[PDB]
This record gives sequence, structure tokens and C-alpha cells, in this order.
Amino acid sequence: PIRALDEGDIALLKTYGQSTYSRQIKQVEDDIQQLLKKINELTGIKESDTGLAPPALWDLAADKQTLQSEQPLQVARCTKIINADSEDPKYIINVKQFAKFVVDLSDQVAPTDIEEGMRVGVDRNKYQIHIPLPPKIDPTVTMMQVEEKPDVTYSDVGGCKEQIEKLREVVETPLLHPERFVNLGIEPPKGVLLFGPPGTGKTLCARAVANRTDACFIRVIGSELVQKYVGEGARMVRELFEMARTKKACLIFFDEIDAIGGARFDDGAGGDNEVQRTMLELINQLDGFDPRGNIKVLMATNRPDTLDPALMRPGRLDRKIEFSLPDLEGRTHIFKIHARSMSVERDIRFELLARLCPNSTGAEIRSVCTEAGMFAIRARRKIATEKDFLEAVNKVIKSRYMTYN
Amino acid sequence: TKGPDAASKLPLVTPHTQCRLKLLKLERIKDYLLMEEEFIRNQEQMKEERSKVDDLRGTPMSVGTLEEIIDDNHAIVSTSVGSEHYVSILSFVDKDLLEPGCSVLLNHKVHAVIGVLMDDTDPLVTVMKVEKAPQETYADIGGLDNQIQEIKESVELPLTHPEYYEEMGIKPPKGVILYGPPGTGKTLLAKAVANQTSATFLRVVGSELIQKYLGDGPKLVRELFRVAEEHAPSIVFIDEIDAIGTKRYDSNSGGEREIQRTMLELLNQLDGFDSRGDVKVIMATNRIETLDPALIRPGRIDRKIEFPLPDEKTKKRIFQIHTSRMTLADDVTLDDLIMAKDDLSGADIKAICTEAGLMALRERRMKVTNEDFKKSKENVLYKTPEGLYL
Amino acid sequence: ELSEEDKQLQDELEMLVERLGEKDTSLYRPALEELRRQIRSSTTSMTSVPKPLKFLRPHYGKLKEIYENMAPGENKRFAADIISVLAMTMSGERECLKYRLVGSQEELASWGHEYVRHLAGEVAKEWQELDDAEKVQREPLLTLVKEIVPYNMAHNAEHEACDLLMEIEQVDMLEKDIDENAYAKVCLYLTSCVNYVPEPENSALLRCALGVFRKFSRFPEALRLALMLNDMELVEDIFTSCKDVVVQKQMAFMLGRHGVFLELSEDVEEYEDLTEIMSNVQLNSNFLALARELDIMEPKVPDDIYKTHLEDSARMNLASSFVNGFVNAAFGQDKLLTDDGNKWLYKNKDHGMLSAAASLGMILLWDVDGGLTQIDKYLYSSEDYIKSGALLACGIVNSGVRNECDPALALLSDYVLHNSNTMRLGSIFGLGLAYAGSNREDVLTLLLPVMGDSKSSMEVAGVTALACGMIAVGSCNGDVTSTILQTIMEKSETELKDTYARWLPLGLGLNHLGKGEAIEAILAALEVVSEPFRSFANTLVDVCAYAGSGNVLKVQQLLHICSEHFDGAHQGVAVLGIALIAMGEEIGAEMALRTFGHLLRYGEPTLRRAVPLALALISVSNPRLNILDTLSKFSHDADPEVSYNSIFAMGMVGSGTNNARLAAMLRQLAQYHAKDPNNLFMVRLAQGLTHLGKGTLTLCPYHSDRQLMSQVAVAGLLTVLVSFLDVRNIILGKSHYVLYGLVAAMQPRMLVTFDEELRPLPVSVRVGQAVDVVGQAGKPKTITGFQTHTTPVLLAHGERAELATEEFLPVTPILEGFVILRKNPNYD
Amino acid sequence: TRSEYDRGVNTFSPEGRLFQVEYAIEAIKLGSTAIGIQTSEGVCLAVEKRITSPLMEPSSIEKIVEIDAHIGCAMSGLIADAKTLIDKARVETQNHWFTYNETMTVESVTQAVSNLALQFGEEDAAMSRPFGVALLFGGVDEKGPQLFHMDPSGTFVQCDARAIGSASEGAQSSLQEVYHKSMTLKEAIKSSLIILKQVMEEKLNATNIELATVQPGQNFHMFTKEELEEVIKDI
Amino acid sequence: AHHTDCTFIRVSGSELVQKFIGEGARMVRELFVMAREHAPSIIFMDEIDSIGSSRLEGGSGGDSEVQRTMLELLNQLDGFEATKNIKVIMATNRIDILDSAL
Ligand SMILES: Nc1ncnc2c1ncn2[C@@H]1O[C@H](COP(=O)(O)OP(=O)(O)OP(=O)(O)O)[C@@H](O)[C@H]1O
Ligand SMILES: Nc1ncnc2c1ncn2[C@@H]1O[C@H](COP(=O)(O)OP(=O)(O)OP(=O)(O)O)[C@@H](O)[C@H]1O
Ligand SMILES: [Mg+2]
Ligand SMILES: [Mg+2]
Repeated sequence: PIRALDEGDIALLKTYGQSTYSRQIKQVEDDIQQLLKKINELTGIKESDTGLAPPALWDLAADKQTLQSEQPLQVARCTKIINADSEDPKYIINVKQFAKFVVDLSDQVAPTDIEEGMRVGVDRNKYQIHIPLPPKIDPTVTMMQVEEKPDVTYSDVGGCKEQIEKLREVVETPLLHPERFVNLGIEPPKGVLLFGPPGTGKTLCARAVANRTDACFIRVIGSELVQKYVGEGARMVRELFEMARTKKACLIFFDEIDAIGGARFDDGAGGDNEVQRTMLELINQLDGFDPRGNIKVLMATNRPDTLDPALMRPGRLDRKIEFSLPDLEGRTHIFKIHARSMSVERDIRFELLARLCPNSTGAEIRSVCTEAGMFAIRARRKIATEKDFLEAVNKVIKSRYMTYN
Repeated sequence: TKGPDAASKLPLVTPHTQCRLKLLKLERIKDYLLMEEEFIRNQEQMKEERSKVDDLRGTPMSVGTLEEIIDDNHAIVSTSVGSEHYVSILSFVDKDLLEPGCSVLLNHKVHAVIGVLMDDTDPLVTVMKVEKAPQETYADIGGLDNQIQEIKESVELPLTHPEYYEEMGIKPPKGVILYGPPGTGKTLLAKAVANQTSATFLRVVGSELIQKYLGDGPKLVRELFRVAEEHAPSIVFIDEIDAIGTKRYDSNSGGEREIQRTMLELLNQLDGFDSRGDVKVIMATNRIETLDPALIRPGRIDRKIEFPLPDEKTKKRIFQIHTSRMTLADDVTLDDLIMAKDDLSGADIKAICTEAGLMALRERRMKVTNEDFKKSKENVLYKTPEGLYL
Repeated sequence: ELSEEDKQLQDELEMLVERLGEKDTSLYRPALEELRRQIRSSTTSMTSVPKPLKFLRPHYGKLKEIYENMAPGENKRFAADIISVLAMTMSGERECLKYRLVGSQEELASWGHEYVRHLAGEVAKEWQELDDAEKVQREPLLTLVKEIVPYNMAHNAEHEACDLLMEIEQVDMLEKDIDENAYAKVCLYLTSCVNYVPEPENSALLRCALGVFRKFSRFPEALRLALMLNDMELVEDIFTSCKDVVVQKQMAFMLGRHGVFLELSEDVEEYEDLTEIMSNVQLNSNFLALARELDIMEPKVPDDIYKTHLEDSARMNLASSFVNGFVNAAFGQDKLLTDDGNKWLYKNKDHGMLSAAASLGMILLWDVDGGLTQIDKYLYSSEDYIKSGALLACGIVNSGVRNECDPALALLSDYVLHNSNTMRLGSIFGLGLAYAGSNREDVLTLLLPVMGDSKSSMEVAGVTALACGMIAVGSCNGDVTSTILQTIMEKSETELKDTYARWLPLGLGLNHLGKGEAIEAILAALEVVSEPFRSFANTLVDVCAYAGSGNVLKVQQLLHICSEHFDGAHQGVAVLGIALIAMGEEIGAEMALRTFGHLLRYGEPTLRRAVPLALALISVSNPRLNILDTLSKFSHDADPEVSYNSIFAMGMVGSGTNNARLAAMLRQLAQYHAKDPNNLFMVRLAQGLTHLGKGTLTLCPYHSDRQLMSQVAVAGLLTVLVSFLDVRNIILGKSHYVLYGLVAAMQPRMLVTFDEELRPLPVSVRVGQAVDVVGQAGKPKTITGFQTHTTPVLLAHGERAELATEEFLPVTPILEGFVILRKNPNYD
Repeated sequence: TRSEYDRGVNTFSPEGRLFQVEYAIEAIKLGSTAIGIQTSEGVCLAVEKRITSPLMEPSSIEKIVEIDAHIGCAMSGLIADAKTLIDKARVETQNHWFTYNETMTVESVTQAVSNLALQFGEEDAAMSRPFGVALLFGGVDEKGPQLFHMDPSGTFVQCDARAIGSASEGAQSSLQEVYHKSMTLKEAIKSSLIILKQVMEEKLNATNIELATVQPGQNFHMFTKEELEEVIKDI
Repeated sequence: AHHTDCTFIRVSGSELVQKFIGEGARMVRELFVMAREHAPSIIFMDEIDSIGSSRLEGGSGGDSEVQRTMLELLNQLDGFEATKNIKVIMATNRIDILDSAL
């Protein structure tokens, strides 16, 4: 009992209930769309900045720099000088990803400054050496290091006194005052694992460490250590620890190390043994058949129960520190720190607010202060009041206890 | 500091009805477009050293990863096949702009540094930009006044009036999570933000940052936030984030560990060691309870916005909005559908309107009616024992 | 594939039509009766697929043949009506009325309303395709229109009637069918259509809406429309054709906000009160009350704006004077000049002094007596520049306020024709910006004589042109046009290449602002100038004529001018003109923004410098990220002039907004251009503009509902921007005083309420974006994004205020500026 | 790790802790603060009443109750456990009076209530979890005014001044700062109300507090509205 | 499929379930790109309860990857940039288990 629209039904519904302007509107909209397409087509495509310098800094005749000094020397690592056979050196080279070769020098004005593994330059057709090069630096690991100190001090970390003291001891006192440790005959811990509920001042304490320390600080991107090409992650961690050893006093800061390696149980993880392998290399570097030098490690993690026991062992992570939820004094101090810069009344009870926010983290308290300011803004008021802070607490901490009176 | 990318969008013709005023407005848009087209045509119709410099530049220029720049005219580059060469740098290159890892350009044959190509953004992350702007303004969102206010305070006020916050030393929220049942405006309130924002909008779906190989998901997340930080202000909208971000349990498989690694990379980008620019994140979720606390943390997600099923007045707003463009008859009182205390999302209400229109068309009538709306309500909605309480 | 009943109806119609075919000529009438009955029963029903219409589709031609072949008589037309109702569905040669005219002429509603809509559209279409002849063929169409307009009135289709009448080109009959329950939804629709149609239809619609408003005694709306039409006789009629005094007070407020001033005889009930309101003698007091009610009367020195403490030779000090004037504008109080005094009006290194003194005038803005006092302290100086600046300061002080005495006239006339081109050059400009909207003959009789004399440079002549144009904006004052044309015709190719000669064509255009077509004469009496100064004059006068007209043809001509390659300044004028013709309708403005971007990319330097000025003009005191981002990415340009213009445009677009993400741009830009004084000056000036009046004044030349274009504001904006058309010489040098032309534009951005006694009534209002939900071709706009305040209050761009409570009824349905509120009798 | 050691009240953790007793002590905090002060002139109790909304007449929130004519109890924690322990205290005081024909001392009644509270899972007492309520018994006996504090673990101890409830940590510090032995009862009342006003999110006025006092003389007296307003006038 | 003149695409069963990580989502994206290219398109999806059913808590006993595939399909059906002319015919044998999002 439901007819189907015929030719006439459709030819009348498109022509009977109809505005006398509908056709013109439709045509004009289609024209606008087509014109937009055509305009985008004509002016489309910008000029992708290619890196050209401003004119008058260039130097033509560089076609001669391209025809002379032409040799686009490949880089090779002399892995064996074949004993030099006294005369007739007959060096060996290890052009990576390409081949091994037996070659000689060519116009090498210092045939003695060749060594083994010196990263020589080698021509394309005849593989004679032309010029040595300095050792590889691995730009990824090179930029892993922190250069600009973050603007966080040991005064914006409120509610963490014992943890700050332990971290300061382990990470700074062996660096700035070795006299006490050598006097007492105690080798201070070399390795700290900061663990606690998400958001308690772990990375904030790491930032404060980075700001205070006068020593190499290496923030390790947990994603940069995982790659394709099995063995690449292990190679990167090896080179990272090599550079750390090169530096006089180094402070590595593996953040969210739960990414790089938990338990080693593979079972169905046959495809995830590469991460376990790089974690094993990290373990070896942290403590193995070799002194580690003046390298101190920081390791931040919310969940230090998925981690490998071989990594959590107190020969690699020696001073495990827990960032617990701050007590009432800590919460009051965090409120004071975070509301120092806020435009607030002069009689707000931050002790009361710390009481109102139990089992709350420093990030939670920061959010409370921000929402108090936001409530003040949402009323055209310049000074956030105790009422606004209480509203912010109610909105952030919680979002009936009539049995607990 | 390349600058906002924005999203070009034409004006909006206020009268939705088919009348001469709408025709005049559309004709004005069209005539301006025609003048622009003819102006471009006339520019190109009325229109040496750099040409020869480009001729000297290689014809099929290759792209290689610079590594350990040396001297002032010689650097080591990579061929993107693992091999690396001790190449020279022509004077054409900028210099003082090459950095290790930068995807420099190399002459095809002689292999000399001749360009820098500082636009090596991956296609996977260039596609996820917003160049159009969906035509879903805030006037298409019935109700949700509090949710709209929250998101405006988070991603609009900090760009339109950046004096309120500096006037009290407060940093506005950098992260919002829109959580709620299946269909309540969670995606409309990102579409409206994209429509009304001057910032670079970046659509993403949590099921898209996951990649096949090892270490590629984290790399994609890092690249996404790198581009989102180069373009500023920018908003990154991760729809259905519970694709990646679910609770971080102790994995036994390898793919699960890689997915959690991607999630940790996202966490570090949201709130990590170093810093975060003016990139604001909006995640969307159906089931928030299953998300990891470290992700829902109120340093990465300052605001959490629930989108509950609409109440009566909001439902009336939805019906008004979705029947506005409909030739509603005078026999229809959109109150019987409102009052029924049944779970009705805005999506359900729109489906009800569409099905009522289809019922009218089936009955051969172009004007909907109350019986049509009743039938549509009955036939659209698909989905405690009696007397157990009371 | 049909139904049994459907097939039976098909068969019935077939039998009836076949009988019509048979040449009985005896039973035609019953068959035609039956066909008509079925057709009207189907059409009048709610079915959108009328079955008799569907089934008579094949027989259309047969019905045509039967109509042709039947003998003349009643049956002829009785079947022509059937053919018409059938033709409602199949068309292409547009028959429905072609057979309705030879018809039964019954009520044009029995055939449903779809027939009415089709026939209305077809009447319009026939109307366009009729030449001026065939008038006899045109009366029968007006009968259909008189049958259609009432029917659309009765059926909520007021927009349909308006479309029919404005497309028939006779918007005159609405007055017969409008009712007190329709005037709103018809006037709003006409006004919306006005912006987008060309002349003479623009004025036709405006006068139709004005007549509708006057019918139902909606005087304030009638006056707004009468001001849209720059016609003073109509506004005089409206303002004097009223018997309620309070509404006349409100209309006087409206006239004062606009540049107009009506010379009323000794007849109105309260002539003196009305002339006081219309003269803005209470603007200073109201402004100071608003400032007190917000805690802003605390003068802030330039350093507070520069904010260089956190995060002085000759020119940055001129910037300090300018920013001090801009920030502390109309407040009276200051801390640099006012107080210590004699310190930032000295050490300004000669020529800048002339503007520093003028800064005083802008601090004592709308304050004639305090002006007098402080300025007179400085009006007697050993060096000429101070006296010139003091005279300009008097002019600024009297700007916007129509004092019954003429302090500006006396003081500045003593010094017009003075034996020095510097006292002349401040007194002339002071008179120009003091009596801008005045159009007084006694000031022009003193100014025009000074453009011609051996003792006048191009500077003095150009400033006299500017002054005379500002005095007589949009009045086609014969004396002004004649004198300007004489001055242009009496100078050689050289001596006409000074860039101070831009101001003679600028005076012409200002004197013809908005007049439009009527300008041919002046562009026909001006086709004798040299080539390089005739494209400029022609283009400038043309763009001034179509100021806010939104004429796409003129914009097309300007874009053609831009396309031309001249290795040329008229191109720069044409860019500003594209901005100027399109500052009205909103849809035009965004599209112009796209065009200006294309001009920045596909453009030679000459128009590249001009695009920033266009961006500033299209958005004035309306900071939007689309324009601010554009200008910011161009604030670092290699070309100095494009930079300078981009910085000043950032200042203008954010003028009087205190925008924080513009103040940040300006500070970072101040460090970036620290070592370039010529950019540092301009960034400082942009900062001063951004903090103009410390967030209490707007330079937008559009006030009432964004719909009334103040002639004087456009005059000032054009003076400043055209001067920027040569920044490096006009303003980055000698004539930096021209910036004070902006005085003509700055006008408070506040809502202040009163009772029916000119006494404040703090009342609660909701302030929010000018948004709507559904236009529905006539539905008003309702605020979305409420935020409740208590008046007095400041309204930003795009903000409207609606009385939060019903306790009071506004006289005008526009809550911007000064509003008189009657205490509602109903309740609340 | 506290998932195999805090699921029962008779399971020790590797550190030797009863996490269920810990959790009852934590449940104490969810109640409203109560400050008791012992002085040579008597004992004062002052509690933050926490009216959730009007229409609930104040004499249904029993934070301060009477044990015999010479003891009062200021409570914080679960209302049900509060009622149980208060009833035990009253019945024990009456039993001691019946047997020995004298008034039970505050220490002895606190000891009896604590003896009831010890029996978490002791299979000869029937309660299966610690009473999540902490009490302040302020009374007067032959040893002068005394105040005793009892916690869920059954541990009781005298206190020259104490504060239990939500604002316990932040109010005991104020009590330490302000309390000295040579204090009068009026001074104690004033100081306790000052601390309550400090630690309350609501304003101190008339209702939302209760105040009571037991002196060497008149019986346990709960200040009514008049006395409460008189003290609040110039707290 | 026989009677329509629109491009008919067909998924069915677990054709979008791949052992590699994040491959079902990619296959769904490529599918809908292909449908958009050859629009108007009709995408049949037989036995969708295989690929798309009530979501399980992310843990050791949950198919998080198939859940990700379904989430990608949801986003393709209705997210940003709504589909232009793609119509979807899903087929299931038991509807009570399909995700409320679908
Ligand atoms: N003890 C504290 N003192 C001050 N601010 C704190 C404290 N704890 C947290 N915060 C605030 O929280 C944020 C710091 O969070 P942080 O990066 O330390 O978290 P986290 O513990 O490393 O978390 P996760 O690793 O789970 O992301 C900043 O807003 C900081 O102000
Ligand atoms: N408040 C609302 N106002 C108007 N339309 C609404 C509203 N809520 C939902 N809709 C309608 O729902 C449909 C899309 O809803 P939307 O995309 O916002 O849902 P969602 O919350 O993202 O859902 P999901 O969890 O399934 O992705 C559109 O028809 C939109 O109009
Ligand atoms: Mg962290
Ligand atoms: Mg969604």
C-alpha cells in the first residue's frame, strides 16, 4: 500500500512546490563553486622556499667549483691497514651499505695520519683515499642533549621536600662537593627512578635538575630510541652512552621509560624483541663488564611495575624515589606557588583550599587555580576571590556524603 | 613562525529561504569572484640571472639528509639509500640555515648541496590539515550552551581576547576532552570550532596515528605536533582518541607495546620535558572511563566536557534547528516528540526529521505532517524489570 | 503501475478531453465544467502532485488546438483557464498568464497558492521582457499584481510580495496592503535588499521603506532611512512632522551622532533643548561620566603603552606626542602636556611641534572651554609652529560639537590668509575639521579665497581643498567644486606633481561623497588635465562618488585600472577605492579582502603599498585575525612603504580596541624595527591608535546598525589614507599633522541611557554578537552569547544591546549611543 | 601492591599493618571538624555542623551528644557507627552507675567504648570492620575536667586539646599555637570558635556550628541559639 | 549491485583485519578514498559484527586492533568532512552486539 514515485511524480515535485528563484539560486551557487575552483587553479601553488640565499651573496664560476673539487668523496672507515706491509700500505675500507674494498692513498700529503677507523674520504670510480674526516656524531643523539635551560627552579616544586632532597643529593652533591663522599668512603648512588601517580612533579623535578645542573644533561626521547632496522635502537643507545662518557659529567634523563622496555617475556612478541634488545643494551651500559664513568641516570615513569626487574635492579636504578600525593602542607604550598602570579584577593584561605582538595595532585591544584581565574574572567572581574576558588575546587576536584557527617 | 594557515570560506547568505534577497547576496558573491578571476587573467595577460642559476642547479635535483656540516663549504649528506657522501656546498645555498637532519637538496650527478627544502612534511600529516571549513556554525548546535562556553574559553577567547588571562597571570587550558554517549554534538563542536577559528585546524583520528612498522607511530605523532607548533595558533582535534590512549596495562604482545609507545609519545608531546607552544588539543571520546589517567591528567587535558543526552529544552532546540529548512506544516506541534522521556540524541532527532520528510515524499506530499513525524519517530529509534521497583 | 482509482481518473480525463475534441459543440460546457472542477479540487488540496495536472500532460497540445479551434465565446476563456493551470507545470514559452489574460478572470486564489506564485514570477518575467512601449499590454499585468500582493500579504508571504514589486520596479503599492502586523517584516526585508541592488532601485526601496515607516508613525526608523538617503529635506520633514517631544529628542541624538544639524526656526516646542542635543554640547559631560563609571580617568603616559620596561632624538618623541594624544583623547586630563606642560611641546625639534600642540586639542576633545583655557596658554608662542598647533588644537576641540558661538571660526579666521604658510596650514585644517558636517557658507566664503594667491604653497592649497571638502561633504556645493577645478586648471604639469596636489581631487571627491552618478559633470569638466594627474583625479573623484555604494561595476573598473601595467598612482587610488565602494554590505567586504590578497601577490609595488590602506579602510576599529594576520605577515616586507602602510593598518584595524594580541604584535614589531626609526615611528603610532581614547572611541564610519555611513568620518579617513598614499613625503616628514583628520572619525563606542528629562537611567542590558538563527526573509536578528551589564556600557564591534528587562521601552530600536527610554506602562 | 593485604581486617601486610584500620581512620576525615579543649575550669566541645540544605531541622545532625550528666561526645565519621558507639557509651555509664553507685570517669567510659571498638574480627564478641568513627569524650570527674580522643583502632588517649574530622590536620596546628594550660573556659570557647571560623568554608554565624561545655558543677550544657549568638558576636 | 549504476564496492567478513598493526584502519581509509573517487558509490559490508561489535575494555583480553579498525570506519562514516555520495549497506545476522556507535 505504498505507491512508487513515477516519472510524473518526480517531474511535478521538482516543478510544483517551487520558488520562482530556486533555479537561479541553484545555478548561481554552482557558478560560485566552479569559479572558486578556477581561481584556486590559476593562483594555486606558492613558491616553496628552496633555501636560495639573497643575490649578491652567490658566486658564479662555481660551475668551476663543480668541475674542480668535483670528487663527491664517499666516506669510508679504514677497518684494517693490512699491516701496512711496511711499504705498499694497501689500506682497506668499509663503505657502509655499499661494500668493502682494498685501496690506497692518493695525494694524501700525510700518509701517516690515516689510522684505523678514521672515516676517510674515498672517490667513486677508483676508491683511493683523498682526505680524512672527524668521527661521526649521530645528529639525533647530538640534539638529544639539552642546551637551553628550562625556566623551572627548585622553588616551583612545592610539596616535595624529601624527594627533592634525595634527588639533589644523588644528582648534584656528587658533582659539586665530592669531598664529603670521599671523606665518608661512600660511593653515592648513580641512578634514580622517579615514580608516582600521573602528575606529581616528576618531570617538573627533572626540569629543575636541568636548570640547576652545570653538567651535561641529555633528555632522551623515548620514541627516538625505537626504529626499524633491527639493531638501530641498540646502536643509538650505545652511541648515546659513548657521548655521555665523552662528556666529563653526564646526566641522562630517560623520560617515560615504560616505552623502552618492560618485562622481557616474549611469547607472541617475537616482533617486539627489537625494543627488548635495545633495552638490554641500555641495561648493559648502565651496569655490565665495564665502569660506566661519571654518568648519572634519571628515569621517570608513572607505572614502575611493567618495568624489567633487570632494569629496576639497584645497580642501575640505585635511588628509587616516590612522588606521592602531597600532604596538606604540600598542597597549601602548591596553591601558594601557583597563585603567586594570579591577581587574587588578599585574604584567600589556601590552607582551606588544600583541605578541600584531598588526594589531589599538583597538576590538579594547578588546574584548580586556572579554573578559579577562568571563573573570575567569566564575570568580568579582575580579582579572583575565595568564592571563585571554591567553585573551581568543586568543578575540578570532583567533576552525597550524608552518611559521613 | 610561518603563521596561521586558516581555512578560506565564503560569506554566508543569511536568508535560507528562496527569495530575491538571497539571489542578490549570491549574485554579489559571484560577481566578486568573476572580477577576481578576470583580474588574475589580466595580470597574466599583461605579464635571467636566476634562470641561469637554476640551469646550473641540477635538473632532477635529489633530496638527501644533511649530516655533520663541515667547514664553510663542505658537508656530509645522505643519499636516502643509506649511503653518504662528502659533498660540497655551492654559494647558492643559504648557509647559516642548514642543520643536521634537515632534508637538503643535492645535485643529481655531482651531489652538491644546492637547496635545503625546509618543507619536508610527511604526506600522512599534510593530509590531516584543514583547508576547507565545514559550514557548521555555532548556530547549528541547539543547546550545549555550557559546552560551547567551555570550548570558547579554551580555544577562542585565548586568541580573540588575550588580555583577560595576562591580566591575572593565568594560562588558559591547553587541552579539552569532549566525552559522551554515541552522538551528542562532540564532533559538531569541533566542526564549529574549525569553522569559526582563525587557527590552523588539524583533524586526526586516534586510529590513524598507529602505523605498521616499528617506531613509526611515535614518529608520526612527533611530526604532527611539530607541524602544529610551527603553525600557530593551531588546534589539533583527535576524534575517537580511545583508539590510542586506552588504559596502559602490562602487555604481552608486541603490537600492543608499540601502540602504548605511540600513546606515550603523545603524552610527552602534550606535556613533556621541554615545552609546548600555542597548540591546543581537543580529543573526542565515547567511553572516557577506559582512557589512561596519564592522558586524562589535568595538565594535558585541562577541561573535560560531558555531552549528555539532551533535556527537553535542548531537544526542542534540536527540532527547531533541524526543521528550520523544512517546509513544516501547521498541523505539526513538535512537543509530543519532545515530552516522551526516551533517549534522543541530536543525531536521532535529525534522523527523525529526515525520515519524516521521506514519509511525506512517500505519501507524495512535500510538506511534512504530524502523522509523518510520529511514524518517523517510531521507525527510526532502534533501541529495570517491571514492578521490581515500587 | 498505477492504482485502480488513479486509472479510472485517467480514463475520465481522457474521455472528457476526447469529447472536447469531438465537434459536437453542444456538450462542451459540461465537459469544461467537469475538467475545471477536478483541476481546482486537486490544486487547492495539499497534494504536491496534482493528479489531473499529471494526467493532462500528454494532452497539453490537444488542449491548445481545442482552444484555438473553438469559436469565440464563454467556452473559449473557460478552457483557456484550464490551459493556463496546465501550463503551470510545463513551460518554456511561458504560457500560463499568456492564457490567463484571455480567461474567465475569477479570483486568483481558487487555483491554490502555487498557481499564484507561478503567475507572480511570470508577471515579473513578462514585465522585464516588455519594452517601454506596449503600455496597453501592461495594465492587465498590474491587475494581476494587485490580486497577488494582497494574497501574499494574507498568507505570510510578505517577502514574495516585496520581490514581485521590486522586480516589477514599482515599490509603491505596499502602502495599500501593509498592516500594523507587517511593517516590520517588510521594512526589514526592503532594507536588507537595499545594500545589494544598484541605483535607481536603491533609492526606490529606501523611499518605499521610509513611506511604510511614516505610515505607522515609526519616526526614528524613517529618519534612519532618510539619513541613508543623503537628503536633508526629508529629514527636516520627519523631524518637524512629529508631535511627541521625546521622540524628537531621540531623533536629535541620532542627527548629532550623524554629521547633520538642522536649522530649526522659533516654532518647535523645545527649540533650544533640541539644538543642544543636536549640537553635542552634552557629549563631553556624558563621556566624562562614562569614564568615571569605569575608572579610566587616570591619564597614562606613552611609556605605559610602549611597555618597554618589561619584556629620543627627534622622531620617537613626535611619536610620543601622537600616542599621548591618541590614548588620552577627549579626557581633558593628561600627564605629559597637561600638568608639567611646555616640555613635550618643546624638544620636539621644529616641525613636529606643530602636531605636538595639536595633541592638546585631541586631549581636550569636545571640551570647548577647557580647550580654550589650556590652548590659549600655548596659543601665544614666539615660534610659529606652536601657534599653528594651538590653532589646530582649537579646531580639534570644536570638532564634533556645534557651539552656538564660533570660537574656532574667530580664532582660526584671524590666522587664515596669514603671511606664513604654517599658521595658514594649521588654521585652515582646524576650520576644516571643526565645521566638517556644517556646510556653512560663511566659513567656505573665508576658505575658498585662499587656494588662489601668490602667497600659498601646494601645501596650503591642498589643505584648503581638504578643509572645504570636509565642510561640505556630500553637498555638491557649487562654489567648492568651481574653486577646486579652477585651482586644478591653473597649474602646470610641474607644480602639479607635488603629492600635495592629491588633495584638490580629494576635496572634489569629499564634496561629492556618495552622490554617485551625478558626478559625470565633474569627470567631464576634468578631462583637460595633464595625463599623470588626470587618471589620479578621475579615479579619486569616481571612488569618492561611490563611497559605500557597493557598485560592482565600479569595482570592476577599478580592478581593470589595477590590472594595467604602468611601470601609475591612480592604481593606488583604485585599490583604496575598491575598499571604499565595499565598506557597506558585509558580503562585499570579505570578497574585497580576497581581492586585496590577490593584489598583494599578483601586484606591482604601486598597488602593493595601497592594499594595506584598503585593508585598514574596509575594517576600521574592527580587529579581525584575517586582516591582522595579513598585515602582520606584511609588516616585515622589504619595501619600506608596504611595511609602513601595513603597520599603520594594524593600528587602524585595531583602533580604539586595546587589543592584546595586537599590542603584542606591535611591541615585538617595535623590537624588530628598533634600528629603523621610520618603522619605529609608525609602530608607535599604531600603538597609540590601538589604545585610542584608552578603549572608548571608534573610527568606524558606520554607526546606527552598521548601516548609516557618516559622511564626516569617511572624509577624515580618506584624508589620512590618501596622505598615506605618499607616506615618505606627506607624513613621514612635513605634513604629519594630517593624522589629526582622524578626529573627524573618532566618536564614542558607548551605550548611555536617559529618562525623558536628559537624566541618566542605569538599566540592565544584554550585550552580545549581532547573530541570528533564521532570517526567513524578514525575521529580526536576536543576540546570541549574552552577557548582562548595567548601562552605561561600551559596545565593541559586532555587539548589540537589548534591554535585559521589559521595564523600559526604547524610543529607537537601536541601542547604540544615547537612547531615551520611556517607562513602560504595561508592567515591569 | 595493597590488593592482597587490605581486603580483610585480619590480614597483615609485609610491613605489619592493618590497611583496613588505615581505611577506617581515613573515613574519619570525611566528617566535619570538631575541636575539644580541656581546661582547669571545664571542657569545651565545638563542632562544624554541615547543614546540606534547609528543611532538615538542626536537631537531626547529632555531632555533639550527651553521655550521662557529666560527659559529652563530639563525633566525626559514619553516623551509624557514631550511633552505635554513643549508645554503648551511654549504656556502659549507666551500668557502672547501677553497679557501683557512682559516675563513671571519662577515662573509664572511653576505655569501655574503645573495648567495644577493638573487636573487628575477634571471633568471640557482631561487627566485621572497624568503626569508621572518631570520638571526643569531654567530661568532668573526680580528677577534674578531662577530654579523651578515641579512634577506629580502639586507641584512646587524653588530650589537653584536640581536633578531629576533615579539618583535623589544619586545626590541631592552630590548637598547638593557641593552647596553654592556664586557660579559662571562656578563652577556650573563644579560641575554639576562632579556629572553627578559620577552618570552615562557610561563614561562622548562629547555626552551622554547635558548642557545648562540661564544668565542675552544672551538667553538660549545649549552648542554644542565644548563647551561640552571644559568643559569635565577639569571637 | 546488479540493478544499480553506481560504483559497487564490497567488503565482507574480516577482510579489514590484518595481523600487522594499524592496517585495518589504513585499509578502511583507502577504501573510502576509492569510493569517493568513484562516486556515487555503494559500499556493501557483509557480516559487520566481525569487523565492528561491542567494544571491550582495553586489556589482555580485548581486540584493541579490531576496535581501532571499527573506530576508523566510524570516523569515515560520520566525522569531519562528511561523505558526499557514498552510501553504505551493512549486513549482520545478530544486531544486539553491534556497537552503539555504529
Ligand atoms: N609538587 C608540585 N609542585 C608544584 N607544581 C606541581 C607539583 N606537582 C605537579 N605540579 C604541576 O603539575 C605540572 C607538572 O607535572 P609533571 O610534568 O611533573 O607530571 P608527571 O608526574 O611527570 O606526570 P606524567 O609522567 O604522568 O605525565 C605543572 O603544572 C606543575 O605546576
Ligand atoms: N546539540 C546538537 N545540535 C544539533 N545537532 C546535533 C546536536 N547533537 C547532535 N547533533 C546532530 O548529530 C549528527 C552528528 O553528531 P556528532 O557528529 O556531533 O556526534 P558525536 O558525539 O561526534 O558522535 P560519535 O560518538 O558517534 O562520533 C548531526 O546530525 C548533528 O546535527
Ligand atoms: Mg612527566
Ligand atoms: Mg564523533
